[PDB]
Amino acid sequence: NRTYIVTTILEDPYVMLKKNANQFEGNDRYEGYCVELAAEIAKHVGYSYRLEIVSDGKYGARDPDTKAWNGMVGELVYGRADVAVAPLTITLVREEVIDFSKPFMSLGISIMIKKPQKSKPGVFSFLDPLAYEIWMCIVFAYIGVSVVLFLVSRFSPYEWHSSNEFGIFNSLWFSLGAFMQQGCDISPRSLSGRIVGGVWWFFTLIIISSYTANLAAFLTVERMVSPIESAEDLAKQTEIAYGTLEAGSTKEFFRRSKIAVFEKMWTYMKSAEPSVFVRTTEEGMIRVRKSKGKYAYLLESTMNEYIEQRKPCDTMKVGGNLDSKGYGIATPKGSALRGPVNLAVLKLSEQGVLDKLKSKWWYDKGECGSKDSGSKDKTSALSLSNVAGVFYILIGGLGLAMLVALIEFCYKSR
Amino acid sequence: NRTYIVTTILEDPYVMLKKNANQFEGNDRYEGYCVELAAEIAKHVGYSYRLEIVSDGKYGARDPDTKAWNGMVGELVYGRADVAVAPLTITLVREEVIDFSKPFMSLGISIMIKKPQKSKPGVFSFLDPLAYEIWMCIVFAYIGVSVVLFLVSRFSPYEWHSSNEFGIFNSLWFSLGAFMQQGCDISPRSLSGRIVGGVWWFFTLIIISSYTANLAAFLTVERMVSPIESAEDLAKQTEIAYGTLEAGSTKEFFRRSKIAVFEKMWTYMKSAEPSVFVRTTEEGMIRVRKSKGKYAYLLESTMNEYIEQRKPCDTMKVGGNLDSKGYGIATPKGSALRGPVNLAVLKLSEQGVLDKLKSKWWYDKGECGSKDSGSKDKTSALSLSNVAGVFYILIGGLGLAMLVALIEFCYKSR
Amino acid sequence: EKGVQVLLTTIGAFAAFGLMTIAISTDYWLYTRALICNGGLTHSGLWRICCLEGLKRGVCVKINHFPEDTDYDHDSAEYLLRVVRASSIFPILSAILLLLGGVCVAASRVYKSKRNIILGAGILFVAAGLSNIIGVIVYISANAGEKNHYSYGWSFYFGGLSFILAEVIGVLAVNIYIERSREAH
Amino acid sequence: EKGVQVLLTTIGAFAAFGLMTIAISTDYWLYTRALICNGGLTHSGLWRICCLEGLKRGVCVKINHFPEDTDYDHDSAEYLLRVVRASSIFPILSAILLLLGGVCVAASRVYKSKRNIILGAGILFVAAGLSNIIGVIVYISANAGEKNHYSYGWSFYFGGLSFILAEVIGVLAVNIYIERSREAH
Amino acid sequence: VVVTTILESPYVMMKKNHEMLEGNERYEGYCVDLAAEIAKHCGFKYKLTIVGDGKYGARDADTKIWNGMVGELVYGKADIAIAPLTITLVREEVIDFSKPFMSLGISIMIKKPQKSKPGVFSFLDPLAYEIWMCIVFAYIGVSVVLFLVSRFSPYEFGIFNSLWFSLGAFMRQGCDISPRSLSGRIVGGVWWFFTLIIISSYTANLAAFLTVERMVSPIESAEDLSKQTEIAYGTLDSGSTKEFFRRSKIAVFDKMWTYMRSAEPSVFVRTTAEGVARVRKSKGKYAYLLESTMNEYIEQRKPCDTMKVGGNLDSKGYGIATPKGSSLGTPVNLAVLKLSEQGVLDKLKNKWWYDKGECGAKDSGSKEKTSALSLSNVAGVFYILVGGLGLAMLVALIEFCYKSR
Amino acid sequence: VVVTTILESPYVMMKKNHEMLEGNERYEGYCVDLAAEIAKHCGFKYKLTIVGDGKYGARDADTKIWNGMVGELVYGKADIAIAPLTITLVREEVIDFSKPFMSLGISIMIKKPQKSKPGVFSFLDPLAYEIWMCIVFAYIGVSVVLFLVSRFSPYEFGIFNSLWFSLGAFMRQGCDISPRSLSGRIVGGVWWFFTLIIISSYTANLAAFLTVERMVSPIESAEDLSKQTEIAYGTLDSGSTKEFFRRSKIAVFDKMWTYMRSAEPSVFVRTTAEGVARVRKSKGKYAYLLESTMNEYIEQRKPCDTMKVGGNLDSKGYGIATPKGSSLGTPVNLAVLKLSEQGVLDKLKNKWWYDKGECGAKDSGSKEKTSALSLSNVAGVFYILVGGLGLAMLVALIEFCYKSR
Ligand SMILES: Oc1nc2ccc(-c3c(Cl)cccc3OC(F)(F)F)cc2[nH]1
Ligand SMILES: CCCCCCCCCCCCCCCC(=O)O
Repeated sequence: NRTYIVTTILEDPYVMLKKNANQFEGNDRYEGYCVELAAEIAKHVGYSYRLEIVSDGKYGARDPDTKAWNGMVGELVYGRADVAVAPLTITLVREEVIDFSKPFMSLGISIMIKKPQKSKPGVFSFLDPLAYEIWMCIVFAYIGVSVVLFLVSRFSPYEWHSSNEFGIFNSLWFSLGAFMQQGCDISPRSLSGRIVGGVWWFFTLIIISSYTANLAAFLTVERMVSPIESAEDLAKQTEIAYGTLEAGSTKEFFRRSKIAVFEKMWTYMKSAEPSVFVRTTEEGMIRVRKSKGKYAYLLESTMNEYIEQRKPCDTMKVGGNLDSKGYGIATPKGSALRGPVNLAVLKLSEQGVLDKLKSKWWYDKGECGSKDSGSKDKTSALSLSNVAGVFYILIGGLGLAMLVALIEFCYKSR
Repeated sequence: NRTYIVTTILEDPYVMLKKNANQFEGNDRYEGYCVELAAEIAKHVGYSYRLEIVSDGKYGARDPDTKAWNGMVGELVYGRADVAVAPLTITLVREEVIDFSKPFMSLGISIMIKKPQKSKPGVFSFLDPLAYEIWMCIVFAYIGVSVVLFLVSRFSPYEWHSSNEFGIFNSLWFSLGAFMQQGCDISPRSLSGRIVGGVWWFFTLIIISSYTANLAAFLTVERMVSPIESAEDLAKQTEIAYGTLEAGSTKEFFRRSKIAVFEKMWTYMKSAEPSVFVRTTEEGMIRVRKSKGKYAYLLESTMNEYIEQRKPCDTMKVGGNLDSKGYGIATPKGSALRGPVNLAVLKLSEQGVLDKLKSKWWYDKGECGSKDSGSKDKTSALSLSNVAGVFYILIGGLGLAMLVALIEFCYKSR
Repeated sequence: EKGVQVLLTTIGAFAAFGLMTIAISTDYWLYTRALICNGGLTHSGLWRICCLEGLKRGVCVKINHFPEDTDYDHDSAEYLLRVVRASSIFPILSAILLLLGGVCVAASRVYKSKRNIILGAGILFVAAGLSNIIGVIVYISANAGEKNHYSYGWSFYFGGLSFILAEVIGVLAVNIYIERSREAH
Repeated sequence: EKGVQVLLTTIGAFAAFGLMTIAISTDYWLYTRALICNGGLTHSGLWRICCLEGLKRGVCVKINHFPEDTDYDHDSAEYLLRVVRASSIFPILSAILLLLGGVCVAASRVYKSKRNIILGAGILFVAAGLSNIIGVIVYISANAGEKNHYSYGWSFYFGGLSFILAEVIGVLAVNIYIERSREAH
Repeated sequence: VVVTTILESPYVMMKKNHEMLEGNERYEGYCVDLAAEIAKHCGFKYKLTIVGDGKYGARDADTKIWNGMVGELVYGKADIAIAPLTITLVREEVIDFSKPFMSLGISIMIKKPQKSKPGVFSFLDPLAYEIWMCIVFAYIGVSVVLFLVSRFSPYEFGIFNSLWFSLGAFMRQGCDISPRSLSGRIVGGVWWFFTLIIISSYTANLAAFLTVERMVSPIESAEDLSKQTEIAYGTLDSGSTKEFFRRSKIAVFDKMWTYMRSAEPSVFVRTTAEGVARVRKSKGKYAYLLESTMNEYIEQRKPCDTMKVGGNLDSKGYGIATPKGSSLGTPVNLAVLKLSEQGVLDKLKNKWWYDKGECGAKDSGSKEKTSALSLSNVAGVFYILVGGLGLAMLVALIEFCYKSR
Repeated sequence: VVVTTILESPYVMMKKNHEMLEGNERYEGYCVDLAAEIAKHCGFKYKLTIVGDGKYGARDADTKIWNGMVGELVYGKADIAIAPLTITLVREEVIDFSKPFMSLGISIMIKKPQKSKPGVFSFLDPLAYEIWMCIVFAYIGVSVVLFLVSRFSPYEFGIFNSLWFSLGAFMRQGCDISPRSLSGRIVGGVWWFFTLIIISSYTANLAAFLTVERMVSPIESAEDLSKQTEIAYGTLDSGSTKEFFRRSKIAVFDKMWTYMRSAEPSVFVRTTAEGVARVRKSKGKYAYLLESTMNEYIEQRKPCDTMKVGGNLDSKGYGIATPKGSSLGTPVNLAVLKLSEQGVLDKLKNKWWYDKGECGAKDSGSKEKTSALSLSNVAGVFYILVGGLGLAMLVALIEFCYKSR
């Protein structure tokens, strides 16, 4: 029995250094999806394994001038390695020189967006259809109208000492009733008071129709918002920015892409400023978090899902997968270990083992959980959050009324 | 001086047989854009011409098996012709064997649609937001409510022989005022009448809000209609059908087209049923006229404009030109007449002569005229045509009121 | 006035009773197409549809009101509408109330001392209208589904007059009870 | 009551006169950015804008109200708004009316026999409010153009009190004229 | 040489010119296009061939022989199978598969969520039940507060008249009386302000309800499909999909299998056409579980009545097959990739599913439209009306008999 | 060999890598791409060359020599000019042009029609002046008819109270009195019905005015540009466009030339950048007349502030040029067509104008948005209010002084 080398890589969550690895030793020093996969593979095939990280710390690439393979591929070709359990994207250049098993995880490019917030409507949001200046000028105009009505109804002794009921208090009451399209017990009988009432009525009509119409526009527009659901939506629109990781093969896929959509996205990508691209995927994540929904990163599906279940869960995978690829297990050319490895990967795939491990390391360790994530009421009916301020106003007015009733009782009694 | 052959073709309006050609003879037998062009060309070059129609009655084509040129091209190559003033689209195959002048009219493929009608809103269109059944059930429910109110207010002697003012007539008045959100001089004091009034008020509120909201939806939707303005709009949508002439080179342009848009249109074209295509351009014209805006023909710009100024002007050219081509004058290879012809065509083009002739034969002979055709108010403000029925109702009600006043006077006096 | 006000009441009830029973049992309510014909023209009704042209002409068949669908015994509101529409209890109730009211009025010409008999008849005539206008909202709401064109016949309008007449004789019967009470007080 | 109602009237007019004149000639109305600064913070006014930070600080320059544009002497409504906004005649008129009204009230303590003097003052105090509330709609509608953020200062609210006080003393002056007339009739 | 294949749209479907054209041009599909580029890369000659027996491949539990298309390759009847064959353990032991040229998974099929029949009491839809419930308590609260104010601190405004004033204020109707005190007037104003917002809010949101159609699917996953019980779901009676749920040990898919066997009536079907129709007829009460490719193809075919919802429950792929010990094995393994990075397979995917698509490939083909409100929309408020009138007469007689006593 | 050219975007513009890369790759543009396919068809070698002198070509009225790019070809300094050279009589006599590879015409340039500053009395916009005018006559008509009915056939309803009743009915406010006769009640009902439609119509259409932005250009042609006088229009001081209007004998373009010379201030400019800015600054009061290609290019460049409106006033084209007696003459004449039918020139047209387009190429890039109503929107009804109050006090004093007398 000869132990076989594995040559993982420390990318998250495929392999992780444990919480306190200093006291631990051997293969128990590590954990991850790939580690449990290697355990299952060793169990099925019937060998014993000793894990390892590549010193270089990379997956694989052909040095053009040196004509050398780096990373795990190099460790496989040059006899330093017998297996490679880490995520190795299946490519033409890699498959030429080493043998890949059938894929244990299929994936592709996907869109990552800042998660829409709860969007709490806020108290006193029913005032939004009209500006603050309009409301305050309404108040001041109401005062002016009431005073003018009181004047032109209680200035003439010829109808005063005899008469009009339009004092200041009843005038304010009349104006307030008029503004709300509610009649009052009185109405002007003179020409002056009637002119005042009519023009105030016109003002009221225009203002209320404006409020209702603008509110309808608000709710209609907020209802027709179509969230991004695909790449063609990003291609057609240009308001929201989007970029990739320039170091990786994502830009290698976009520069070469021949479909009209992805060609359009590529033309947008390099033309824009200051930099839609970002040096590191963590930087793209935190940029999308900071951009306030104005930037959409493009990323492998697996890391998008992983980030979607790590605090702060202010991110979301959206749409399907633009392409289709597969991570796979690699072995050197002509190795006796190819067949058992491939058959064991498939046997696990028909069983729920790979799905179980994925659900374990992406969702069961979800810091923010799932709870059927992304679900919503999906109802446009107005809610008590929208119109809470007017209920609060009603309660305050009733309390003030009771207080003033107490004061009136005290004043009248003594 | 040797007279030179011209070999026109009778396509409209380039050459037309006169209204009564039997008595006429020679070149005066014909008229058209091409005839006046040939007159100007002969004047500039300094020769004398004798017009002619091709016996075959076609422009030009290569017989594949026979390896023969037909039509005007054949009459030019085989010495039967010295000039060709008719519309000959400049092509590669034609230019190989004969010499073309510079184009005297540039054109391309264009979209032909049924002209939108005036769309008279119609009297009694303000009732459209609510169905006929709703209005009539409102009437019958108003009658029922009035009768029930009269009953439960004028059934009890304990409040009758003493009392309530709610007779049948005042009950109908109260219900009518309630439905219109206008108060009346009376209001119920009993529990039964108050229940009736409240529920009728609720009915009124719901119905009026429904009318206002549905009307707003009607006007908003009718405002967001985007008419077709390009080919990409037809490519994206599929509600409106569109096709070409299968015999001609338009389908030759679409079957071979490599742009994404026109490829999409070509895929739609042959897949559809029963036949978007049409045998003859007149058939496509009258089909689009009959289709009620559901079919869009694709046609040369010139014939589209020509049809747009012939009765019945129920057609319109829409959008720009999909491609760019040019009709041109042809001469046989090596003829001494090439240079003067080309220079004269250009000299006319810098002058306004060709534009003058086009405006003469497309617009000045416009049966339906132009009057800056296609212009409109482009205002969404409601017009008196929309709400004429309610004014008519008001007038009828006032007349009925005066008549009933006369009847009341006659009844009271005697 | 003149005391023939009762004659108009009982005449109206008898006519309003006929115009409703005849309306129910005549099946010329709707005019539409339903694909039973071979869709083709029909003159439908409350109970039975009946083709009008084609090979099937003059042959009338019962309307189902329960084609095989998952909504049967599943949708509480839709099923209940279809129970009442199939039974047509509300129009049938309306004719019953007019019949009882007309009997009470005819039973008030005799027993002329009493007045509360007439109040019953006036209420029944009024309650006939509410059942009637309920009986048409159900019928209209049931016919709808999901640009076809329909039209309403003359048995429909026969039910309409029974509403108008019934509401009229409710007014007169009350006015009689008012007039009778004042003479007694 | 008690006859000090006149003292409140004349006290209000004098204060309402100061709070308007001080408001006009103080230029701490708005708080916004206008690119004159180097945009940067300002504490603008009716006549002169004035930067607050940067190298230009404590230096106040007149507002133009007529940058070179085709709308100058072309748009009838826009030009007229800009004429009145530049002149600020309506706020300036308001302080004049309060001044005349206060003089009439002070000229009514003497000539105490007359009553129609007070009616003039009550009307002027009322008319001051209409000019005032016109003088702020113009100012607000003029500042707007075409997501910038602005704020209103404390000279703005000084003009607000002059509206409230002026409308109050219009009520009291009328109540005085009512009370005086009844004593004379 | 011998390209064994099976006929299933769009992979292989007989061309309309089946008779006049023979051989390679006789057949057409996604696989037909593909074999051209495979042979272009390799160079080998090929002839289109159909498997005589319609089965894909499997070993009998007794005879232990390979039927269908794979049985051709095991017994040397052919040398390649460019066909939709799933990669699986039992098939890998005996033949050598390529790498996956199209990834795959089980999916969900539903009817398109149509505009539902409008229900009675749909007029309440613009405002949630929380608002309607809290309107009533405020109506009670205001009427009570007006009574206490008017009695404790009078200048009639009893309880019965206060409930009338508040109601008449809510419907913008003319109050018979008005408060004459300051405390009664403060209550009226805030109630008056309260209504003005609420009526406009109802009218405003309703205009959105009618102007814009926004139909949301009942489900977006399989968790939402197992928890609920109103909607049904089934698979083919004989297929891997039934097997996958049978052997599954995940809680959600084990939960499904309890439902599937305990079916009354049977959820299962004999062929995919039955499941398509059952979805197209159940009016959103059936959800057919199948592969992600038929669902994507069917979604783009007429009548354009269904959609693929949710993600994919399983991951699997189709792979080109060659016999054990074929020189063709490594080129095809190296060719499908060369197409895959190049993006050829994506273009064919678009060609046979989305392009040449009868449904327009997007909602932009459809356009907004309006309909006049019908009696069904607002029948709930006629019933409420006629119900109130019967109550009013009923209450009056009770007053009559009481007043008589 | 010697491809004479001039630099003008997108036909030829210096590449960013001007220094490190030299020769053919130094330059880029629409012409740069084109010469590759011309030489691919012909096969001849070519080197990118720029005309030393910026002029295109013309003959001095005294010296009679050809300047600029054409002067290179006449005097044998080069052999081809793949460049944007218009086909014209004076240029054809001395050199042999190709067929047109891009058709052309004079066009119109305008600023994009922006959301205008809202005017006072904009609240009347939902209803046309015909409706407002006919509302008043009906208000007069109803009030009169109520007076005649109530006086001739009484049971106060004078003229002054009838005008009050009708006004209070139009505003949904509580009438102090109601008719008590049948004839007075029939008048009230139809007036009440009339208002209910009108108020809802105002409120409904306003919701459309705010929900949807629909901006229509002031003009769509040149007829609409000559009739009016509010908007100005100009051309370059030295160019064919000024010449074209000068020699034109058509009535419409002769009408323009009267305006253009009688310019106060001058409509003309020294360069196209001046005309672009004048359009970008005049706020829709200037309309620059230029060629259809710069307008199409500028329309697709930032800040994306302008558009090309209307058709084309003239027809002309750009053509490849060769000297008199060149063996290259017939291939290029046969190559541009070969590109034209194949559709290459369309693809380059899309490449350099629409694709690589900063403005999104369609309105779909933009999205609808709302704004809370500001005082400027509804300042007209505050002025009407405060105007009415000053009138009311004014009328009262007139009553006072009259009543005193
Ligand atoms: O000269 C001046 N007159 C005025 C009248 C009112 C206000 C005002 C106040 Cl006090 C509070 C809040 C907003 C305000 O401005 C408003 F117009 F009402 F929007 C300011 C004023 N300044
Ligand atoms: C009753 C006093 C007169 C007031 C009523 C005025 C009636 C105006 C009705 C005009 C309707 C207009 C119909 C033609 C449509 C149009 O103008 O284009």
